[PDB]
Amino acid sequence: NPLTHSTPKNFGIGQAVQPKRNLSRYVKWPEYVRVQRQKKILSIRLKVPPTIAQFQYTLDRNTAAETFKLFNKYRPETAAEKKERLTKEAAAVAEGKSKQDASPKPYAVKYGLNHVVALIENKKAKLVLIANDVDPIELVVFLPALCKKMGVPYAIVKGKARLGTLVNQKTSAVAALTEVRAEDEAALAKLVSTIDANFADKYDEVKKHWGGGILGNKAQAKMDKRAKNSD
Amino acid sequence: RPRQYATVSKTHKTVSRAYGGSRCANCVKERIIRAFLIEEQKIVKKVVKEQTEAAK
Amino acid sequence: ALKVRTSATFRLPKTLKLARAPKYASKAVPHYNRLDSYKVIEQPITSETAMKKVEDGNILVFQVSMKANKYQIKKAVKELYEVDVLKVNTLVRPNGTKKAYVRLTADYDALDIANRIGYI
Amino acid sequence: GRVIRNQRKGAGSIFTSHTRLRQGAAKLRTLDYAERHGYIRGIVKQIVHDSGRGAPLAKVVFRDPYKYRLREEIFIANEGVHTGQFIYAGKKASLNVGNVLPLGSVPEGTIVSNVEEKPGDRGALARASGNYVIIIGHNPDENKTRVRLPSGAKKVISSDARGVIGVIAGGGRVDKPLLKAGRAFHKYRLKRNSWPKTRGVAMNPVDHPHGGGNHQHIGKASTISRGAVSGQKAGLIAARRTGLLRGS
RNA sequence: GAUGGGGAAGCUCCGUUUCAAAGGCCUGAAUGCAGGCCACCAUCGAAAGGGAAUCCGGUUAAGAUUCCGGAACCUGG
RNA sequence: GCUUGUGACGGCCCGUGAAAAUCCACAGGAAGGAAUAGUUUUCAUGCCAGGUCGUACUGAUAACCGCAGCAGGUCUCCAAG
RNA sequence: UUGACAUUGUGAAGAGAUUUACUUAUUCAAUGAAGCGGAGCUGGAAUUCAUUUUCCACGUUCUAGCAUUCAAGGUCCCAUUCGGGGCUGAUCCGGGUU
Ligand SMILES: NC[C@@H]1O[C@H](O[C@H]2[C@@H](O)[C@H](O[C@@H]3[C@@H](O)[C@H](N)C[C@H](N)[C@H]3O[C@H]3O[C@H](CO)[C@@H](O)[C@H](O)[C@H]3N)O[C@@H]2CO)[C@H](N)[C@@H](O)[C@@H]1O
Ligand SMILES: NC[C@@H]1O[C@H](O[C@H]2[C@@H](O)[C@H](O[C@@H]3[C@@H](O)[C@H](N)C[C@H](N)[C@H]3O[C@H]3O[C@H](CO)[C@@H](O)[C@H](O)[C@H]3N)O[C@@H]2CO)[C@H](N)[C@@H](O)[C@@H]1O
Ligand SMILES: NC[C@@H]1O[C@H](O[C@H]2[C@@H](O)[C@H](O[C@@H]3[C@@H](O)[C@H](N)C[C@H](N)[C@H]3O[C@H]3O[C@H](CO)[C@@H](O)[C@H](O)[C@H]3N)O[C@@H]2CO)[C@H](N)[C@@H](O)[C@@H]1O
Ligand SMILES: [Mg+2]
Ligand SMILES: [Mg+2]
Ligand SMILES: [Mg+2]
Ligand SMILES: [Mg+2]
Ligand SMILES: [Mg+2]
Ligand SMILES: [Mg+2]
Ligand SMILES: [Mg+2]
Ligand SMILES: [Mg+2]
Ligand SMILES: [Mg+2]
Ligand SMILES: [Mg+2]
Ligand SMILES: [Mg+2]
Ligand SMILES: [Mg+2]
Ligand SMILES: [Mg+2]
Ligand SMILES: [Mg+2]
Ligand SMILES: [Mg+2]
Ligand SMILES: [Mg+2]
Ligand SMILES: [Mg+2]
Ligand SMILES: [Mg+2]
Ligand SMILES: [Mg+2]
Ligand SMILES: [Mg+2]
Ligand SMILES: [Mg+2]
Ligand SMILES: [Mg+2]
Ligand SMILES: [Mg+2]
Ligand SMILES: [Mg+2]
Ligand SMILES: [Mg+2]
Ligand SMILES: [Mg+2]
Ligand SMILES: [Mg+2]
Ligand SMILES: [Mg+2]
Ligand SMILES: [Mg+2]
Ligand SMILES: [Mg+2]
Ligand SMILES: [Mg+2]
Ligand SMILES: [Mg+2]
Ligand SMILES: [Mg+2]
Ligand SMILES: [Mg+2]
Ligand SMILES: [Mg+2]
Ligand SMILES: [Mg+2]
Ligand SMILES: [Mg+2]
Ligand SMILES: [Mg+2]
Repeated sequence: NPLTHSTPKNFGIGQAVQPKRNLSRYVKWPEYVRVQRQKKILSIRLKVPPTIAQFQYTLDRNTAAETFKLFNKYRPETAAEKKERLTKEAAAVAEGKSKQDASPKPYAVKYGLNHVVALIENKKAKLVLIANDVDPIELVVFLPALCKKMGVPYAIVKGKARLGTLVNQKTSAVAALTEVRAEDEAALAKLVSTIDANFADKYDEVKKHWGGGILGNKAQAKMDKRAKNSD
Repeated sequence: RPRQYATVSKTHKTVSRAYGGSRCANCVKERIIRAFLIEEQKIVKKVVKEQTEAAK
Repeated sequence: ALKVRTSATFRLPKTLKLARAPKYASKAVPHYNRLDSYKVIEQPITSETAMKKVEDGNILVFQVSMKANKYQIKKAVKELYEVDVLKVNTLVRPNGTKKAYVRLTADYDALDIANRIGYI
Repeated sequence: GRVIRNQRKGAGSIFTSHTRLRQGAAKLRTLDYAERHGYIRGIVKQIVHDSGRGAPLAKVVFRDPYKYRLREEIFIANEGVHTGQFIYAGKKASLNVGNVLPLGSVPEGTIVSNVEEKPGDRGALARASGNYVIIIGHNPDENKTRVRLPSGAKKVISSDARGVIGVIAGGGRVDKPLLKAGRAFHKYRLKRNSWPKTRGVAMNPVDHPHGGGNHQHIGKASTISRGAVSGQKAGLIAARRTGLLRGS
């Protein structure tokens, strides 16, 4: 107010040193940063074979977080949870109670790879959760072709580390349960039939179709404005 | 000699004017003038090119 | 979300740089003071020439540790013989031993303190 | 045999360029937002002589677009460029001696120097004293000019590549006879040690294929193949033809 | 001539700002957090190159622009 | 007049004739700033201290190299009638 | 030096009893990896199926000045003694540095 003036800078070629701007796209990034971004793009380009590209079909957080909520009440025995069941029942049953009958039968989410596979081979499990992010990817990709042939309904899910927190660890890869609770028989077969929708029965369609492509930004707007506009 | 200038009073190392050391006299005199003439002619050029902006 | 990168030049983020908690020392016991005052000034130089400098120049000529600089000398010359040291000039004799020319201030007599150390 | 003289040069050592008293490298301004879209102004602060180069250099200050500092550039003075003049640099820049422009941005017939072979390499062609390249035509497709180089061969480069308007100073320098051994001595004292040159036909057979003696003669064809091997290549190397031509 | 590095079976070779996350200042809140700028760059390489600053007189068998007497100056507090 | 330094200049080049440490200066205006006082340590004066290695002598028809106290070889300063 | 095989992926025509698609491997160049790629703002003519209808512009050129303090101005919050924060100033969208 008029002890002052309004003095706009010209901010244009030949004058007025440019203002600070967000160069976040232009930054020369550390090498390790470069690769992890560029390893994506490389896999985004090319052509993904079907059995690799059969992933990236994931569970929407709707079905996901509800499936997870079922699994989440089944958490396997934990650190202090094993102190009770052991030092009590291994005491109260020492010379006294019945062998293996002194503690209740458990229900848990049954984790580990050669664990989970052996089950799926022997038809002892119902719901399988195979995470999308596993390097190597060979640790998994055989299962969606195996889980179909063995008739066990399976779900490709987000969160290799998300399935882990369910099981007490940092990371999981496969997480699959077996028995459940007599009351929860509803939700499971509700999950099974709605999970058979995306990847169980629709899976044989996923195979025939491949993946890949994705010209990416600057090449996209080049091909669109070429063929689809004028050329 | 160069480092002897840190042993000497500032009324040596300069004289009283804009650019006391550095540029000399007629060059600081010519400095002032040439600034003023372009600053004026700036204003003139803004307006003469803002008037052929207006009436057309 | 995002972040405002004002510069495109990336730099290494700063990090705590914890101090050191050894858990077993290094040395058993610290070394006792090597080059103490009874080391520094080694021995008098009694030659007839340096002697003439005592009774005239008011200077005490001493062989000294080759490892002892002009400070250590002056500190150890004061401490041992209890005198004020004006100035100190050190050379290294041909044989590889340091000779110190230690001048006593006006408050003292170098010849007195000389044969107070018992050479004259 | 021995290792002939022309092999020993690739090892550096004696044969490296004498660089001490030179100015910096002579390079254009970096190709940036400024020159690519608009233009930019800078004063040529001084021209000046660069050792072992017969083509005076012009030192052009600029103001840093992205920070408050001065940025000095080393340009090859174009004959008529002068201390105090304002050099303008970019695609929007005018057509005047001393200005650097994209090549497609000039009409054909325009003559230019220090011209980039590919955009933003900060100049290659026609840097020597008294050299220029004439734009002989343009293209709608693929940002191509086409130009005739001082050697006379025409080369098609990118219309985004730059060049400075004019022909380098240093005039007719090679008209004046060297006149003296010493004048050629100081010529190369500031360049590189190729001088003087002992004739291979004057050496012993160990030192040079020519070096056969008992008379002074080369003894076998002085025209060597292209597929020839290092140590055999001396004389007329790929020579298409030989002898006095008189070809205008 | 080290260093990310890239060669070479290897002794080692190339490289000196390079296809690297390459830091170290001044301030307040006795010392960490909050300020904040600034950041292409180990080191070795001159007793004739660059360079902070001393002179005279006296003195020894043998040292002195070094000691002594007197008069100064420079850097750092 | 000799040596030598400096001032002002003239000529020579297809030769136009080091670098870095270091030092002062300018532009800028972030900032702190007075009245019974607060300001400045580029003005004067006053206080204290300055480590380490070298330092002798020859430097040549005898002190270096050339088997040697060798008519050889080995960079430089001062220069009376 | 020439051929082959392997690094070696994705496409299209048109030919025998060979021309040219695409970018992600690899190869070169520049930078203190600043302004790329698409869309939109405003100004003029395109003009009458009076609109989606495309083109064009969209910060610096008498001068050997000056150009730096997260920006002045404007527009919001805080109790603001004095400074202090958000957005504008400087369009948006992609993070493919060119
Ligand atoms: N190759 C050396 C080059 O020197 C250049 O530097 C140029 C100048 O900056 C430098 O000038 C120096 C100056 O630095 C120094 N502080 C003072 C000195 N009198 C000047 O010297 C120069 O100018 C004077 C006067 O015009 C002449 O008498 C002298 O011959 C000339 N060399 O001398 C060069 C010009 O002769 C650049 N630093 C660079 O291109 C490169 O290092
Ligand atoms: N003196 C100025 C001119 O010099 C040139 O004459 C010289 C050259 O033309 C001729 O060829 C010389 C060659 O001998 C010498 N060894 C090297 C020199 N580069 C050559 O020059 C030659 O090659 C250069 C590129 O290198 C070309 O640009 C040039 O057209 C060509 N004549 O050698 C002549 C001298 O011996 C002009 N042709 C002539 O008309 C005129 O005298
Ligand atoms: N240069 C201005 C004048 O210099 C005169 O003195 C100068 C001359 O005596 C002498 O200058 C010579 C000059 O005579 C002769 N005709 C040309 C020569 N280039 C100059 O030399 C000078 O410049 C060259 C660069 O070219 C520098 O490398 C050199 O160090 C410098 N002395 O060196 C002095 C310093 O430049 C006087 N001081 C006076 O007349 C005036 O100040
Ligand atoms: Mg298919
Ligand atoms: Mg003055
Ligand atoms: Mg000493
Ligand atoms: Mg002795
Ligand atoms: Mg040989
Ligand atoms: Mg060189
Ligand atoms: Mg020679
Ligand atoms: Mg010849
Ligand atoms: Mg010859
Ligand atoms: Mg012969
Ligand atoms: Mg031969
Ligand atoms: Mg012969
Ligand atoms: Mg012969
Ligand atoms: Mg003969
Ligand atoms: Mg002959
Ligand atoms: Mg002949
Ligand atoms: Mg032959
Ligand atoms: Mg090395
Ligand atoms: Mg590199
Ligand atoms: Mg700390
Ligand atoms: Mg020196
Ligand atoms: Mg003597
Ligand atoms: Mg004295
Ligand atoms: Mg006389
Ligand atoms: Mg020279
Ligand atoms: Mg000064
Ligand atoms: Mg000032
Ligand atoms: Mg001496
Ligand atoms: Mg001596
Ligand atoms: Mg002598
Ligand atoms: Mg002799
Ligand atoms: Mg001898
Ligand atoms: Mg003789
Ligand atoms: Mg002799
Ligand atoms: Mg001689
Ligand atoms: Mg081959
Ligand atoms: Mg082939
Ligand atoms: Mg092939």
